[PDB]
Amino acid sequence: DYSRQNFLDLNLFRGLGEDPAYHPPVLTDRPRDWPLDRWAEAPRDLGYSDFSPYQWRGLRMLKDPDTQAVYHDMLWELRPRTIVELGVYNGGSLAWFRDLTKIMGIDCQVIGIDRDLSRCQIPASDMENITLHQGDCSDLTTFEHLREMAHPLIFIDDAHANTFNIMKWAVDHLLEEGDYFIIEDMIPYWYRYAPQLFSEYLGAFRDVLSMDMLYANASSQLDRGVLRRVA
Amino acid sequence: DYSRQNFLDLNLFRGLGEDPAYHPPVLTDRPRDWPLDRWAEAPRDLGYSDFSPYQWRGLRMLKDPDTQAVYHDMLWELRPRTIVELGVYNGGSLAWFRDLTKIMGIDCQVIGIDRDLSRCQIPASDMENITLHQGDCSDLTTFEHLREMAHPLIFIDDAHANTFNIMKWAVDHLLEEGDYFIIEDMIPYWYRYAPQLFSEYLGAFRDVLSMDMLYANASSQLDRGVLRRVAA
Amino acid sequence: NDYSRQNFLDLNLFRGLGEDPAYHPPVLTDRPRDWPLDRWAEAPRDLGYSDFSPYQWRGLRMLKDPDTQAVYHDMLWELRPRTIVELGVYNGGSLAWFRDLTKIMGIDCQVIGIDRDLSRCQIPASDMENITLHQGDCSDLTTFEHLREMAHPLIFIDDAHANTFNIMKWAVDHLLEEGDYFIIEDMIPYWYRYAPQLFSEYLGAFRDVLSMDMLYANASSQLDRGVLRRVA
Amino acid sequence: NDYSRQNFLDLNLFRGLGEDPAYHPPVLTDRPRDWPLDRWAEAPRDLGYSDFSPYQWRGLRMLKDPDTQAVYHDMLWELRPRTIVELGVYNGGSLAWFRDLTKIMGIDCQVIGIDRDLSRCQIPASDMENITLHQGDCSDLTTFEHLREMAHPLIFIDDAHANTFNIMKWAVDHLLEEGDYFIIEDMIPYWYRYAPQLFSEYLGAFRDVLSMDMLYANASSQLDRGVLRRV
Amino acid sequence: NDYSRQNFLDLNLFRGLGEDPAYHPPVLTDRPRDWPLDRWAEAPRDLGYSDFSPYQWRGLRMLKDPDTQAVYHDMLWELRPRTIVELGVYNGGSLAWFRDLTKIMGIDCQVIGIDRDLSRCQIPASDMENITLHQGDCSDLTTFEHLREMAHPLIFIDDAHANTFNIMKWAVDHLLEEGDYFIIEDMIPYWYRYAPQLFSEYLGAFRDVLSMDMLYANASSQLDRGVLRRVAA
Amino acid sequence: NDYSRQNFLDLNLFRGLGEDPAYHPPVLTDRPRDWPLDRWAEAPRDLGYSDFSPYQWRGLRMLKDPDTQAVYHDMLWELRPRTIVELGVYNGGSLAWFRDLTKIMGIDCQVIGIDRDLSRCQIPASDMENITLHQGDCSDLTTFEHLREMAHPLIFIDDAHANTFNIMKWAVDHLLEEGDYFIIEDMIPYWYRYAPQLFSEYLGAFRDVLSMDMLYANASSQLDRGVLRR
Ligand SMILES: C[S@+](CC[C@H](N)C(=O)[O-])C[C@H]1O[C@@H](n2cnc3c(N)ncnc32)[C@H](O)[C@@H]1O
Ligand SMILES: C[S@+](CC[C@H](N)C(=O)[O-])C[C@H]1O[C@@H](n2cnc3c(N)ncnc32)[C@H](O)[C@@H]1O
Ligand SMILES: C[S@@+](CC[C@H](N)C(=O)[O-])C[C@H]1O[C@@H](n2cnc3c(N)ncnc32)[C@H](O)[C@@H]1O
Ligand SMILES: C[S@@+](CC[C@H](N)C(=O)[O-])C[C@H]1O[C@@H](n2cnc3c(N)ncnc32)[C@H](O)[C@@H]1O
Ligand SMILES: C[S@@+](CC[C@H](N)C(=O)[O-])C[C@H]1O[C@@H](n2cnc3c(N)ncnc32)[C@H](O)[C@@H]1O
Ligand SMILES: [Mg+2]
Ligand SMILES: [Mg+2]
Ligand SMILES: [Mg+2]
Ligand SMILES: [Mg+2]
Ligand SMILES: [Mg+2]
Ligand SMILES: [Mg+2]
Repeated sequence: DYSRQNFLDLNLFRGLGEDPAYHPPVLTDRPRDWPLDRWAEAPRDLGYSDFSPYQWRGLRMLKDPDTQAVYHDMLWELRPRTIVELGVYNGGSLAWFRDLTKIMGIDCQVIGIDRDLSRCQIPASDMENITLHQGDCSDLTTFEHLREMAHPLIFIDDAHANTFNIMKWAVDHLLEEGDYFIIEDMIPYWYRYAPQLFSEYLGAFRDVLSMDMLYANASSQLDRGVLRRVA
Repeated sequence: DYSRQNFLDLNLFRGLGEDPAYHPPVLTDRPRDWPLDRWAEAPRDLGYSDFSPYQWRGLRMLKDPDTQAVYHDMLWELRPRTIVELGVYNGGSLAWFRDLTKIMGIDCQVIGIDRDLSRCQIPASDMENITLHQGDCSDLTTFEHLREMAHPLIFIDDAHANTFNIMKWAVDHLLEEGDYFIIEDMIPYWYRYAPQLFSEYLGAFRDVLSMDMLYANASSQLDRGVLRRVAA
Repeated sequence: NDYSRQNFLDLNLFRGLGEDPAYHPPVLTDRPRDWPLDRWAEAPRDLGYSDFSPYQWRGLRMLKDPDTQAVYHDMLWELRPRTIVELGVYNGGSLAWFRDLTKIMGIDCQVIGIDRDLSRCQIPASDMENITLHQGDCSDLTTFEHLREMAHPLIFIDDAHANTFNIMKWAVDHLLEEGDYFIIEDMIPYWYRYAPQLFSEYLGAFRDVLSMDMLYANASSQLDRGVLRRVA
Repeated sequence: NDYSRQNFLDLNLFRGLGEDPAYHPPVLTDRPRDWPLDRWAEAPRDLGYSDFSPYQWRGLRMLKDPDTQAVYHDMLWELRPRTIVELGVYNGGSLAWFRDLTKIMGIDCQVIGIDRDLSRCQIPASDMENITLHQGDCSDLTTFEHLREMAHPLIFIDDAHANTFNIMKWAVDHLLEEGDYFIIEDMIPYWYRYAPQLFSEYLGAFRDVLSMDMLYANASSQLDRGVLRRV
Repeated sequence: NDYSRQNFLDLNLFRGLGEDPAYHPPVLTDRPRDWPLDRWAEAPRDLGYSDFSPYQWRGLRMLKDPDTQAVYHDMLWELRPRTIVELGVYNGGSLAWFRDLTKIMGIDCQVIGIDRDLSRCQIPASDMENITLHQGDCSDLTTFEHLREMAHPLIFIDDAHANTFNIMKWAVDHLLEEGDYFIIEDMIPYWYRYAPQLFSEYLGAFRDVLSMDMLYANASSQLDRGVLRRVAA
Repeated sequence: NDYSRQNFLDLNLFRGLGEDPAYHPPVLTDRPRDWPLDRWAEAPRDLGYSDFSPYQWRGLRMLKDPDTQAVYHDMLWELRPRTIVELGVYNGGSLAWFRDLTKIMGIDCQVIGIDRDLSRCQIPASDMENITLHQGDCSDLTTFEHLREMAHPLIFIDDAHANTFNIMKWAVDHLLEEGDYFIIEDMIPYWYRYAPQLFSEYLGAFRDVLSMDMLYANASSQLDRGVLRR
C-alpha cells in the first residue's frame, strides 16, 4: 500500500480541512434514528470527527458559532459599508458577511483577497456585493490595487502572513477612526512563542489602534485580536 | 428602603431576564479601548454576565450560538415550509427563523404561540411571514384551533408546559413523516428528577417518533431532545 | 402506540423533588452488591445509582445534602435556637432532623413547618413531639400573620421559594430579633443570574436590618450566599 | 535568630489529625463575619478558612466528613447494629456520634473504642452512656483477645491503620458473623497505589469469607473501596 | 508613530521555537527571588514566568520537555540504539542530550542531526564527539540519500514535520530494520484533527511494516500517538 | 482458605516507596504492545499502567519525577555544587543521577547519601564513583555530627522527612554557607495543611538565615514551596 502511493503533505490542510466543499457529517457507529424505547442508552458524544463542521447555505465556514455571534453584534453596531477578508478559501464567510449585512439592511461591499481563488465554492449567480482579488499577502502590491471603498470598514486578517506589515499598511492607507482591524487565531500563539517581539510590535501601534474589550474576549478565534482605529 | 417597597416574585424572570428588550453589554471594570502598549495586562474574562447575551438584529435571542448552528443545518436540510414555536417571549427566534428561511430561498411561515404576547418586540415592519397566537399551552384547545399548515414542519417546545400531552396531540393531528418535534432545555432536567417516569413517557412514542442523532448531541439546549416523525 | 393509551403528567410537578416523597433505598443495576475480593481491582468506580437527592433521615427523604447538614449542625450548636421555622416541608425529613438534632444537643426547640400541601408529609404520628404543621400558601401573607408568638433565638428558612422578599420584609418587621436567621436555600445564585439589577436592589433595601453571615454563607452549595441574620 | 532557641516537634505526629484534639471553631482570616448587603455582589465566594478537618459533633471534632456520615447513616438504618467497634479513637467525636445516631434510630447499640492513647479523648464522663474505652495497641493481637462478648449485628471500623490485615484475620475467625461489617477507612486506595500486587494478593485471600459492599463502597472518598462484609 | 518607522518580522518565523535559540534563564518580574519565611503563607503559587519552553541541557535550550525526556530515557535504556537520527536540529540541545545519555549509559551511539539551516546550532565544537551534522532540506529526499550506512538498532525522529509520509516511506524501504523506531513528534494529534480521513488511510498503509508502540505512545504529550516501530501486528 | 495461614506484612512499610526497590519496566495487561495501524484511532489513549512512580535512571528506580529533575538540573547548572547531601537513599537512584549530572556538567561534586537502612540500595560498585553512603537515623542528631567537613557550594536535600526542623537548625548552625540550599521534598504542603499554626511559626523562626527561592519553589509538585537557601 505505502510503496504504491505518493503522499500529500498534511501541512497543506492546516486549519482548513481536506476538502473546501461542504459535505454533511456521516454517523459511523450509530443509526441516525435512535429508538425512544432505548433513549437512555444512546451515546452522548457528537458522533463525528469532522474538523470544523459549520456551514452557511451549503458552504463550509471556518468561523465557529461564537465567532459568528461576535461578528453579528459588530455588524449590528458598526453598520459597516465595507468588509475586507484577507484569506478566502471556500468563500463561505464571504457569502455569510454579505448575507448578514443584506438582512440587516446595511449596504455593504464584501471584498475577499486570496493567492488561490480556485477553492472558492460560491456560484456566479450568488456574487452580488462580493468582489474577489487574486494576489499574495507576502507582498503589499496586492492591497494597493483597491478602488477606494466606503466606511465604516472591517479588515479581517485570515491569511496570517506578513501580518504586522499589513497592519502598518492598513493604518497608513485605509483605516479611518472607528474601523476595525482583526487578527483571527494567531495572537495567543504569537504571544506564547515570541512574547517580547509581539509585545513591542503591538505596542508600536499604541497611538493608532486600541483593543476592543467588548468583543476581544468573546470568542476563542478572535481572542485578544479585535482592534479598531482610535481618534 | 424595604418598608416602602413591595417586591416582585423574581421567579417571573427564571431563564428569561428582567427586560425582554435587548441592550448591549456594559463594561463595569475596564475601558472599552485597551491601550496596546499594555496589551498583556488586559483582563481575559468576558467582562460581563454570560447568562443570555445573544441577539438577532436588536432583538434578544434565547438560542445560543451552538443552537443556532444546529437549526441552520436543520433548516438547510429539511427546507421546512412551517416552523411553529411554543414560547415567543421577545420574538427574537421568530424573526431569526423567518430571516434564515428567507435568505435560503425557502417559503416558510413562522408561527408563534404564547400566553403573553405583550413582551414581543418585533416591529410590524419586520413581521412578514410571522403569525402570533395567544393561548395557554396547558390547554389543548390552543392547538386544536390552528389551521392547516404546510410541510415539512418543525414544531419546537420552548414553553415547557404540558409537553407530553402536546406531543401526543402533534403526532395525531400535525406531524407527518420527516417533521421535527423538538423539546428545548427540559429533557436533561426531567430525566434527572423523574428518570423512570420520563423513560416510560418517551418510550411510549417509540412507534411514531425517533431521536435524530445527527443533531441531538450538538448543542446543550437541544441536547437529547431533537425528535422527528417516522413512517406509519 | 402506548402514547394514545396514556395520559401524561406534567413532569414539572417533580422539579427538584423527585417522583415519590417516600424514601426508597437505592438499587444497583449493572453489578452485584457483593463484589468478590479476588476481583477487587476490576470493580466499577462510579456510584452505581443516581446522585440526585439520595439522602435520608430515619427512613424519611431529606432534601438537604451532607454539606448543608454540616452547616446547620454548627449553626444549631452556636445559636441554640428555641424555634426553627421551615417554609416548604415536602415529606417532613428536615423537620424531623431539625427536631432530632436540637434534642441531642439538649436544646429545647420547637420546629414549625409551613406548606401549601401537607399531604406528602411522611412523619409517623408518634414522632411529632415539638413539631407543628400549618397548611397555607406563602403567596398570601395571611399564613404568617396568624402565627402565634415564638421563642428566640429563631431560624427562619425559605425552602419554598415563593413571595420570598415580601416574606423577608414581613419577617424583619414582625418576627426577627437580633441574631435570628433568615436563610434562602438554593434560589439566590439563580435570581442573581437571571435578574441581577433587581436582585441587588432588593437585597440592598435590607442593608440596615440584615447582613450576610460569612461564617456559613460559603460552606454549602444549597445555602450559597443565602445565609442572613438580623441586626439591632 | 529564633530557630536556635526552640526544640521543634515532629510535625508527622499531626498527620491526618491536626494540632489539637479539642474542637476550635473556624476563624475568618480576611473578612468580617457580617458582610453588608448593599455590597453583596462583592463578597468573597471561597470558604474563608482551612477546609482540612473542620467538622464536629456536639462540640467535639469529627474526622468523618459529611459524605462519610451519610453513608454510615444509611448503613446503620439498614443493618441496625447491636455493636460498633471503632479501632482508633482520637478525641472521641466519632464514638459520641455513632452512639447518638444509633440512639435516635431506636437501635440498642454498644459502641466500643480502642486506642493506645485515650488521653486525647474529650467525651465528658457524664456523656459516656453505651460507650466503652479500651487501652491497647493495635499491632498486638492480645488487645482484641481480651474481650469478645458482643451482640450482633456488628460493624468493625479500622481508623488506627496499623497491622490492619492481621487484625482482619482475627476478626473473621473470632468475631464476625454473616452480615457483620469490616471497614478499612482511608488506606485502601493508598495501599493499592504503593503495593498493588501485594494488596491484591492479601485482599484476595479473603474471597471465601468477605465481600465488597458495592452499595456503600463508592459513596464516600474516606470509605472508598474499603467497605467489606461477611457472606 | 513608532509603527511608521518599523519593519516587522513575520512572527511565524518563531512558530514553536522562540525568538532566540540561545538559552537564557527565566527571570522574575513581579516578585523578589528571595521570599521571606515569616511571610511564607503569602507567597504566590504560580510559576512566575512563561512556561512555553523553559527547558535546557548544559546551557543549551531543549525543546523536549521533561515527560518526553522520561520516555526517551526508558526507550534508550531498553533498546540500546547504535544510531539516533534527528530530523530538524535547531540549537542542537537534543543532539547533545541524546549523545550524553547514551554515553552515560555505556551505549556506543552515533547521533545525526539533519536540518536546512544549522546556523542556530549552539553546540560548542569542542563537545561534538559522536555527533554529525548534515545540512539539507527535508522536503527533498536528496538529504537522506547521501547518508553513510549506520549501525542498528536505530531511532529516527521527525522534528521538522515536512513531507513526513514520503520520508516514512523511504525510511521503511531503505533504512529501518526490525525493532527500529520512527517517531513523529508533535504533529499527529493536529493532523488527525484537520485531516481525519486522509490521515487514517495514510498511516494504515504502513500496517504491514510499522506499528504503534503502546508502552511509550501515551507517556508524553509531545510523542502522543506517534511512537512507531518496524515490528509486527 | 489462603488467609487463615498467611501472616501479613504492614503495607505502611511501603508508604510512598512501593513494594520493590529494584526497577521493573511497566507491563501492559489490557492491550497488545503493538497496536495495528489500520485501527490507529481505535487505540486507547490512557497510559495503560500505574502512574505511581514509574520513573528510572540507568536501571535504578527514581522517585524524583520529570518536573523535579528539570528543576534540579537547572539548579545544578546555576549553583555548580561541590557537594550534594541526600537524606533518604532507598534504591540509590537519585544519588546516581546527581553524580552523573554533575560529571557531565564538568562539575566536581561528591554526593553523600544518608539513610537508616542501606540494604535497599542497588547501585553497582562499578558506578559508585563519588558517592559516599552513611548509615544512621535522622531521628537523632548524632548522624550529622559524625559528618566530615564538606566543599561548597552545597545542596542538602531532605527525603527522609523525620526530625526535619531540628536537622535544619543543625544545618544552619554547622554546615550551610551563604548560597547553599536546604530542600524539603514532598512534606511542606502536607505539614501546612495538618498543622498550619506550628508550621508557620517553625518556618518563620528561620526568617533571618533562610529564604524561599522563588525561581525554583513553584516549578515542581515534589519541591513545592520547600526550596530554601542561605
Ligand atoms: C481558510 S483561511 C480563510 C478564512 C475564511 N475567510 C473563513 O473564515 O471562512 C486561510 C486562507 O488564506 C489563504 N492564504 C494563506 N496564505 C496566504 C497568502 N500568503 N496570501 C494570500 N492568501 C493566503 C489560504 O489560501 C486560505 O484559503
Ligand atoms: C423565553 S422562552 C421563549 C423562547 C424564544 N422563542 C426565544 O428563543 O427567543 C419562554 C416563553 O414561554 C412562555 N410560556 C411559559 N408558559 C407558557 C404556557 N403555559 N403557555 C404558553 N406560553 C408559555 C413565556 O411567556 C415566555 O415568553
Ligand atoms: C423543596 S420542598 C421543601 C424541602 C424541605 N424543607 C427539606 O429540606 O427536606 C418544597 C416544598 O415547598 C412547597 N411549596 C412550593 N410552593 C409553595 C408555596 N407557594 N407556599 C407553600 N409551600 C410551597 C411544596 O409543596 C414542597 O413541599
Ligand atoms: C484517624 S484518628 C481516629 C479518628 C476517629 N476514630 C474518627 O473516625 O473520627 C487515629 C487514631 O488511631 C490511633 N492509633 C494510631 N496508630 C495506632 C496504633 N498503632 N495502635 C493503636 N492506636 C493507634 C491514634 O492514637 C489516633 O487517635
Ligand atoms: C522543533 S525544532 C527541532 C527540535 C530539536 N531537535 C530539539 O528537540 O531540541 C525544528 C527545526 O526543524 C527545522 N525545519 C523546519 N522545516 C524544515 C524543513 N522543511 N527541512 C529541514 N528542516 C526544517 C527548523 O529549521 C528547526 O531548526
Ligand atoms: Mg483563520
Ligand atoms: Mg428556553
Ligand atoms: Mg435546599
Ligand atoms: Mg482516619
Ligand atoms: Mg517539534
Ligand atoms: Mg520525594
